[PDB]
Amino acid sequence: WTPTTEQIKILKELYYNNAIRSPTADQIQKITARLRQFGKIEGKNVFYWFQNHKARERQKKRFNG
Repeated sequence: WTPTTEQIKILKELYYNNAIRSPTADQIQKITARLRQFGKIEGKNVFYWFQNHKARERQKKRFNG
């Protein structure tokens, strides 16, 4: 799975406007339903997108990050 550009923009809006980091399972279902209007996507793709960003935040907080 690779998000479409529009899906990425929506995911970043949720991440930076709502400050979502670890959505509930109900949130993942609702987010997936909206993202599906812009292309293929499954709920686990949303779960892992937020998980991958947690790892990226940890990298940005290291000395050489």
